[PDB]
Amino acid sequence: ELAVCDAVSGWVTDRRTAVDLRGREVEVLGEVLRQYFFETRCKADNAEEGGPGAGGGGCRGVDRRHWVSECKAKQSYVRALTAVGWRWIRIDTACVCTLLSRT
Amino acid sequence: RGELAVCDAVSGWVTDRRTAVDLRGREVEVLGEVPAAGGSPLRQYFFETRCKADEGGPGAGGGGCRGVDRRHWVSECKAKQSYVRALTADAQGRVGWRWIRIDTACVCTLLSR
Ligand SMILES: [Cl-]
Repeated sequence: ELAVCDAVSGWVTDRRTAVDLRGREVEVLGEVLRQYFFETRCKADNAEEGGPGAGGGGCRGVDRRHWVSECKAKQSYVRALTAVGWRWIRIDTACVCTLLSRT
Repeated sequence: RGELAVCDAVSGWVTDRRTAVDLRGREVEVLGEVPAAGGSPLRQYFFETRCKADEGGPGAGGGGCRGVDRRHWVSECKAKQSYVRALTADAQGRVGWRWIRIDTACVCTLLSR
């Protein structure tokens, strides 16, 4: 399905650091399986395509007549084996549109 | 200065998720408890973000989104999911780790035009 901010999703296999629930940087263990995270970010601009819905651009479909918008990454907490123990860490889970304005 | 979301969200620690959709589309059972994932035993819970359920205007779950140009676009605020590894079950109680789906955000979808 088509959205207002084009998302790009994947498996993060090399995350070694992350900011935890307290605002601090914690070491992310490389394995436990082997420790992965499912991450979601915004699409980056593409020179053949252009137009809206990308990474730090105006969101597809918003009315430019009344609004100024921006696709930005949204974060959530995932349980992670860190350093040693399970800690909640911030990972990118979506590209959401924000209306910062009132054109 | 006063940033508004296009779709309103509600986040929180879910401690009652008992079912989920796994990575391949199957519905599985999600356990409340995890016996030995760490060095120690622990309670299984998730950090989820889903749409707010609402007359009083748009930007609510199932509704049109805030700030979308209603002239050209049919839209809708819907939960969007990410995969997380979780202790689950399937056969008659055959437990194991599975990548499953959780609500990670409420996003504005563009249905047509
Ligand atoms: Cl959005």
